[PDB]
Amino acid sequence: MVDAFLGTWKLVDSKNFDDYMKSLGVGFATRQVASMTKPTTIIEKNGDILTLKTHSTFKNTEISFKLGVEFDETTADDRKVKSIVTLDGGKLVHLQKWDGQETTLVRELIDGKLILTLTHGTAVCTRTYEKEA
Ligand SMILES: CCCCCCCC/C=C\CCCCCCCC(=O)O
Repeated sequence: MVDAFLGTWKLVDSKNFDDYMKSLGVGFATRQVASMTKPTTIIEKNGDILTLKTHSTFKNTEISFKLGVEFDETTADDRKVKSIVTLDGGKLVHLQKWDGQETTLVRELIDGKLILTLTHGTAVCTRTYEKEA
């Protein structure tokens, strides 16, 4: 189930993240810095409680959740959202809802890489992470 996602991952490719940030209303100065930032994502579990840390030189976040159980979240860009993370088609699917808006953060493993697809509005961003050697 979730075990192949666990570990420490580093960003190695980003496509359309600016589109995604712009769609969310992120200001230009934050987008500028974010476009040059390479986060480390750490995914850990304790039982069915997962913890997902995103660390960087700019912003840091951490969430803990039970798979399939809604949780409150405050995102890196300061949105207060209602979230749920599940496993779907082998993908770790994180849905955020706020003010009637939806975004998904979908993680999948392809050839050992973790591919994070971020969708909001029409914007679709694909970011690739590799396991810390
Ligand atoms: C915590 C570091 C996140 C990446 C740099 C800061 C981005 C700030 C602006 C928009 C946040 C959008 C929602 C979170 C995107 C996470 C991307 C990722 O995990 O690679």
